[PDB]
Order: sequence, then structure tokens, then C-alpha cells
Amino acid sequence: YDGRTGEPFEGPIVVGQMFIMKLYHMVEDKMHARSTGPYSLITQQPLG
Amino acid sequence: QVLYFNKYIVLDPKGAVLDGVPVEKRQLLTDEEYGGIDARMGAEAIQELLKELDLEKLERELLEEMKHPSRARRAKARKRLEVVRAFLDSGNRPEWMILEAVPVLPPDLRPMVQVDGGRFATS
Repeated sequence: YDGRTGEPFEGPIVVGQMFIMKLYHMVEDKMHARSTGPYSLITQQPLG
Repeated sequence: QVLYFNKYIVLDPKGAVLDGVPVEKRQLLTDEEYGGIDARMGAEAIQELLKELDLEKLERELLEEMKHPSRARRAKARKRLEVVRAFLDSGNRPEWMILEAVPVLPPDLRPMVQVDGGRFATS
């Protein structure tokens, strides 16, 4: 059944308990953004 | 290679030429291969050398060994010009190739930044 609309799906559906996992990568450690900020002094540009 | 380091003396000028053998307005002579100098060593040699060096004449001393040659070492002959004419119809003079001035680039380019306290990191 599609909880949103009382009508169920129109085709049996393969269902069951599937073992899964959470991997090393987790956006939380990726993701960034810089409008401005730390300008290197060596090369003369954004770093650190 | 031997015209600065390893001593070896160059034969610049002038000076009427043969000491135990002629010796064809061109070069060297060995260290303890006496003679004297009246030429020098170091780059001064190649310097006052270049300067006093007919520019156009070689356009002729090469434009005469270009049509009546063997074709074995009369091959580099041409190549001489390729630098030659390269200096001529160019506006660039030789000599200067030996430096009477060894410049210094700016600081803000070869930095002296402070590392973690008092010990630095030159470029």
C-alpha cells in the first residue's frame, strides 16, 4: 500500500529483511563552501 | 668547458700567432702549454670575444661554404646562420650573453615566511 494514496501498488512487490551497513564516508566530513577567507601568503591565494 | 673552469687559456686577440707551431686565429692553448696569454681566461674571454666579431661577414663566410661543400660537416655550416641571422635581423646583440649584471628577483616572490615561531622557510 502506498501510504500516501490508499490504493496499493498494482503488482506484487518483493519485500523482506535486508542486512545493510553504514560506511566510512558520511557527507558530514565532506561538504564545504567558501565565499572568501584564508588567503595563502606563499603562492598568494586561498588555502588552509 | 675548459674556457673558464679547469683553467685552459683562451687565445683572444691579437698578436701575431705561432709559438712552436702557427696557431690559426682561434684557440686555446694549454695551461702549462706555455706561450703566455694576451688573451686571458674566464668569460671576459668569450665576452670581448663576441663583441669583436663581424656580424654580417659570417653571412658571407657561411654563404660561400653553403654551395661548394662536402655535405658531412658542411651541414652544421648552415646551422651557424640559424643563430647568426637569428641575432641579426632581430635587434638583439650577443656579448650580453656573458653577464655584466646578475639581477635579483623581488622578495614578495621568493618569500621569507615565518613557520611555527622563529624558524623560517626561505623560497
